[PDB]
Amino acid sequence: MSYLLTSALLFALGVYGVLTRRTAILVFLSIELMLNAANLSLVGFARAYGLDGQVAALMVIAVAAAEVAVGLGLIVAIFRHRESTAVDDLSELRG
Amino acid sequence: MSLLEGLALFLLLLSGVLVVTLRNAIHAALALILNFLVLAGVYVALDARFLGFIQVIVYAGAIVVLFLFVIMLLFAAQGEIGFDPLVRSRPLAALLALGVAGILAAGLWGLDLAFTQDLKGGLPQALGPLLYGDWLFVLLAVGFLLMAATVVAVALVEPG
Amino acid sequence: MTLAILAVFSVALTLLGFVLPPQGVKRATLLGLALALASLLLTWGKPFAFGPYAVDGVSQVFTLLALLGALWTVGLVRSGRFEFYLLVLYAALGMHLLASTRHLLLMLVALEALSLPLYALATWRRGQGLEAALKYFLLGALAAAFFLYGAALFYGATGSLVLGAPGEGPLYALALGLLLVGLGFKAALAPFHFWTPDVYQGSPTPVVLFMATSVKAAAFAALLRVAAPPEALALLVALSVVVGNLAALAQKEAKRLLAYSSIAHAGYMALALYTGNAQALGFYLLTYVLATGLAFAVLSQISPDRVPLEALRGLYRKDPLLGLAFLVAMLSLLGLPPLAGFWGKYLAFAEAARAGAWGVLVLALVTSAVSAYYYLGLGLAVFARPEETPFRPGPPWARAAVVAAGVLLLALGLLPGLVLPALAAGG
Amino acid sequence: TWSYPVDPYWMVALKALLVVVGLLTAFAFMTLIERRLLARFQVRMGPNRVGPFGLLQPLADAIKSIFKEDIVVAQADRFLFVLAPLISVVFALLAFGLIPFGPPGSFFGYQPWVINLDLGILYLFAVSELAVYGIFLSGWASGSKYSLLGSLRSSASLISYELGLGLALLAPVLLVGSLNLNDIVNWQKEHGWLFLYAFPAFLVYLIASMAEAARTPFDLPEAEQELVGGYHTEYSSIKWALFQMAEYIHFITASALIPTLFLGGWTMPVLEVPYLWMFLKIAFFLFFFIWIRATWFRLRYDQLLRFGWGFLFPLALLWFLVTALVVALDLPRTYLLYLSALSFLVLLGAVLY
Amino acid sequence: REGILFTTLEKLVAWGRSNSLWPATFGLACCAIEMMASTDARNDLARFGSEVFRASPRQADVMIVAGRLSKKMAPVMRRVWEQMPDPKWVISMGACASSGGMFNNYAIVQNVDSVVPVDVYVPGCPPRPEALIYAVMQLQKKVRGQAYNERGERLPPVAAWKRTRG
Amino acid sequence: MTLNVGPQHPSTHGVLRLMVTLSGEEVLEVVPHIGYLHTGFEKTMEHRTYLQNITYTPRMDYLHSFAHDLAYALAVEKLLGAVVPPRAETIRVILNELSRLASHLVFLGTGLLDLGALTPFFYAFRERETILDLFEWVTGQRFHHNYIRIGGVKEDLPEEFVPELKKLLEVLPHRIDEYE
Amino acid sequence: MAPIQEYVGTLIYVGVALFIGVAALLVGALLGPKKPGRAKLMPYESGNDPAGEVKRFPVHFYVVAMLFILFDVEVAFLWPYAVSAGGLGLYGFLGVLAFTLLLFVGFLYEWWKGVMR
Ligand code: SF4
Repeated sequence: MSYLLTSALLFALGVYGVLTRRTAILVFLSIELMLNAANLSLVGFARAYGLDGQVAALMVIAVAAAEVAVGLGLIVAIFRHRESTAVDDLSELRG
Repeated sequence: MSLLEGLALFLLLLSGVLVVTLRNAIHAALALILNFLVLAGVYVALDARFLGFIQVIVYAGAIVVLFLFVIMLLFAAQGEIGFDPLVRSRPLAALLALGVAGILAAGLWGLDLAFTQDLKGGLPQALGPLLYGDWLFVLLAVGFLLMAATVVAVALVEPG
Repeated sequence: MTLAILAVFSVALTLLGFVLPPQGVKRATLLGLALALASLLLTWGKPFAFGPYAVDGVSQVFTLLALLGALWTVGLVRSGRFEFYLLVLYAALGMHLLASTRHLLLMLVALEALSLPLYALATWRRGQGLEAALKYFLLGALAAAFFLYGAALFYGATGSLVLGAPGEGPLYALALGLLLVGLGFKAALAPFHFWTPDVYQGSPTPVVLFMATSVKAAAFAALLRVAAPPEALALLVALSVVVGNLAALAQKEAKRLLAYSSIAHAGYMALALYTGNAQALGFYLLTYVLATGLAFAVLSQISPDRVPLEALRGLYRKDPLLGLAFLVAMLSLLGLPPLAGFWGKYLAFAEAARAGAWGVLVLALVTSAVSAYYYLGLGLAVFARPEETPFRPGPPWARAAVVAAGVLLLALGLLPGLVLPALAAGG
Repeated sequence: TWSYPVDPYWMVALKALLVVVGLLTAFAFMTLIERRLLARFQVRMGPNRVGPFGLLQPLADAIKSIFKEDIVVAQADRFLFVLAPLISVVFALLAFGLIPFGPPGSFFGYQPWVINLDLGILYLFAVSELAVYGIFLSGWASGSKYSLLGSLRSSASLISYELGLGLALLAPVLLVGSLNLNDIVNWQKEHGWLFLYAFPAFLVYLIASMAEAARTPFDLPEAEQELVGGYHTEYSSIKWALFQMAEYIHFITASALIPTLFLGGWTMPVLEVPYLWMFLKIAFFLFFFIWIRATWFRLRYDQLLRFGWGFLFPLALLWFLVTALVVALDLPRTYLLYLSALSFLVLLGAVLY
Repeated sequence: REGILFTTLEKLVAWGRSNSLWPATFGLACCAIEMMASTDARNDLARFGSEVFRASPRQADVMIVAGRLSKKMAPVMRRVWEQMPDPKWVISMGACASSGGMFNNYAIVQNVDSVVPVDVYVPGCPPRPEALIYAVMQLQKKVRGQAYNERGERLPPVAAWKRTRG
Repeated sequence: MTLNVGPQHPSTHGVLRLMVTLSGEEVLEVVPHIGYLHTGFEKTMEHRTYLQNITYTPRMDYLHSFAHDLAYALAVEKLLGAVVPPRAETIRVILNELSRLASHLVFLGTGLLDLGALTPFFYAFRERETILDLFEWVTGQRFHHNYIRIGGVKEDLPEEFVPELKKLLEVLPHRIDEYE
Repeated sequence: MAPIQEYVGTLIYVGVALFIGVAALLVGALLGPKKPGRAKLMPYESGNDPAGEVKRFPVHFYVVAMLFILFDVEVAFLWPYAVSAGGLGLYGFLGVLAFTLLLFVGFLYEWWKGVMR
């Protein structure tokens, strides 16, 4: 149960991260931590329910990685000719 | 139990604290690896061995490194680059953070389950048949997903 | 089966397309889709599982719609690139996958599968289309984390990793909400919507068509396999229809407007969920699709990029047929009789009334009047504003297609009781 | 493991501590010998004074190394500068205690190895990534973009080859059914050494083991006569030694791994003498590298990349897949034995020149 | 901090250092090939601990000023000298360095010690390779603390720790 | 970046400063900057005897000294009108060509070392030494060779020189092949 | 199976390494002269700085990195397969074969296109 409290804390923490930082990459960083909070949770439940949450975790992991890549690709492509890093700064769309 | 166990969670959480404070990108990132270190240890402690190794392999090995290459690429070791369009939002962030945990905590107070039906589960031995046969759908999905990702990723950089 | 076609074709095509010139690849892509679609038709009325992957009637219906949309959109653009087809292909497949399983993790994965290439498709390489993209991605991953947290709590609440488990209350109660979170963003339900107009502004029309159709479909579709508190739903809906219409007063641009519109529609769709009757919801979305499809098609022949409302006006001059089509569209979106939208609306409402939710339902009715403002605001404008500015005459492809559609609209307007009897059998 | 009983923690520690400094001394005398051994080849004679046979020189070298403040620049990253070597050296040291040296427990009643794992390879593989962390970090730490850019080349490249090692390590794990080292050895104890069974995987593994900074990749770089290497260049005293050190430990770790894999660790069909056979393999591979070191050159990295990417990794998994097929299909493995040996002969003969 | 407690220790450390000395040669002219000679083949720096050569002079400390030097090259060289850490020696290799021979231009620099300390002169442009060997033996034994001058004057084992970097 | 690849860096046998406009992996252009070894020989030597000037020639290129040497010798000899013993020209050419070989040794020596393995250098050097040794004998010096006293050399070869010269001519073909 | 013991042993190994690490550094920090630079703090490209242009650098590095991730994941899966394999029979093998072929498309895309961009 302790562990499950811990997981929730890390989720919360990440949020505080995401919300404070206006620098996008650091946001993105935070996100990742939350995701892992999840995987911990899975492990806790695996102790109840029999280890399907391991396999789960693995799948999840892979997905996270995938979205990382793509997100960074975007991040790249955005500041491949632009020098900002915090991105509400860019607000061309707005209305 | 709770002696060592207690400590490791303190530390883990601590690592978490660091990364959301740090405006030294590098310092941040570094902490997060150390995070995963603990987490991996804890995985093993909760008898998830394979998962332990993979945590390391992927995240630390690949993921953060890629991240790092970018931030180096973009020459920012710090998010301290401007000053915020809102600063009022900081305590408000902190407010919400408490709330989101509170609800989860409440929800989780009102139960306990088993935690006990196997041991030595981290072994790929018994995990293979499930994956191979049942999670196989997912597997194939995943495999394609990656491929698509690749193509996407490419398309991000140069057109076609 | 159809899936079979998708995976293979995609894979093969990937490399193959180098041999071909992009037009030959466009040709290719068109074929593939049509075959996959075909395979649905020929199997319509039998369910086929292989594992948890289980194509049912419901799935089938929604992917009819989706595939259609993607064909059209590719139809519309020849000034693009083959990658911008490929990715669509991919995405579609991803959504097929979403519908035909009740295994949560796959479903999650499916959301990602559809969202990723969409981001890439989000640019005609313009600066705007990167901002738009970015936001959407960023928000998507956030919602992901929630959706993931939900799933974990399902494994928490039961050893099940597939829908269908009843649990107890609170944890399970909680857990389910977070699934609504994911889905919410994906259907762009309020209060998970902010971005969608803005993103539309940033993104070029054809893309937007596709996004505004398929993803919403998929979302509602999948949402249907999940079950939920009527109270949550009621909230969401309210915010969606209200904010939608209110911001629509503020508007001066097509792209954002239509987003808001499809949020109101999302509110309406979410009514159906009170019973989860996919005969009703099936019908609705089908009909909804047509109209929505129509609207962007027209808009593309104007510009396949952002253009404010005013620019549009005088269309009957430009072509009479087009003027009528677009007109019909506005009415359809109003959901008037003898257009299928009225019935669609009604049906949803019937599921609501069973659910016995009054206040909400009433409010819904109110705001459904509101919407008419902008529909006539456009629809009459068609005939007026005799100034003419950039117009693109397009192919016979689209013209015929569109006019078929506007008639088809009014056709189910008169015979909605045609398909619906033998709709949504679950297999 | 569970299949073999464990030592109490104190005794582990003792062994650990020993082996650590053991590997210090290992490198020490190796450099000395390599230097000299090159000389002989290279129509020159090595150290023979301050020895005699320069035997006291490593000590001397070390003493020299100290008493010099390892320079810190303005525009430095304080923590990282110090940290970056530490880490790498830590991760170089680690993963060798794992390995046994003789039959179980049979080191004077105590375990040859320091630790050991059922899940062997993974650990190895895992630790290998973390040195590379060090690589680029040092670059960054220094704040030299010259160094940095090099480190990116480096790290990237390293990491590509890192992947090929994985695909190699799949193969024997099939055969034994496990990545438990003991078991792998023991398999060979009955069935035979792994160099028999998968000659083209042996090849690619070798050529992957190059990638542990082992030269002949060798646009590693160094600063001498090239676009400078990262890590070093902006360091000085002890820290420079550390980099170098690490590189050697990789080298030495590798010098063990290739025997472990293809021939097994210690072990001979002709006689069992415990300790001897291990050192002898080690020794060999060492010398073999030195032949490489001399008689082989520098690529141009472009070439290398093309090579790994275009040839090695797809081809490695291609071969693997074959092997996976055999093992999956549960037939006599004989046909593969037959094929491997022949395929090597073919693949050499096809390009005999 | 350089090696000392009692008598024993410092002499020890100095011996260690001296016998391990690491040449950073700094070619600039005709010298270089004779230096390459001084390494190669039937020449041996092997047992002389000076079989060690490192591009970073941040990672070496014995400077062998080997070549010919221009006004235009002088400040450059100045920085090069500067870019050495704390212990560090100047061999002035051959005549060209040491004073600069026949060239007596208004266009040149002469007599390198102007801009650096010198510990060892070794003239000859070139000298015999072996003289440099002899030189390093010199510099070795200089650092061994036996160092003297022919005017009967003591020469400390450092004399270019008498031109300092901070 | 615009890298300013300076003297001796990285460990370049030569020196000079190069402003390398680097496009990214493909270089744009190099703006060369030198003057880092200029002297002004030509002035000083105009303040010298012609005979004295003969010492300045080996300080130009030293890899092949003799070409300078020859070129100058001849030029002068010609200029005020002079002849040369047959034996002289023969030897002078021998020496010249030997110096040519030397030059090549260094050219290739550096090539081999520089990129690729360092090693082949050492053998070429072994041979180079031989050559140099040959030179030591005859000119009393390792290099910067002086023998030419204009109108020939100073005096005829050692006789012992002739055997030793043979030796190296035996080895060299055999030796060459493996380097090639 | 595994002894919990050896994980203990793991921790052991690491703690040792860190001490010896720290020892070397403590030597390093305290020893040597305390004489600073002030212009040796400027880079070694010949006393030249690499500064001369500041620009954006190859996507090459991204490409490679990204590649590696995907394939590292690939590998991940093939390890379980490695463990349990013949027991999974032909249906095992076929699934994997399919999967593998998918990732091979990534490679192949990049072979005709070329990693240099
Ligand atoms: S001092 Fe002698 S060896 Fe040196 S540059 Fe002059 S000639 Fe060459």
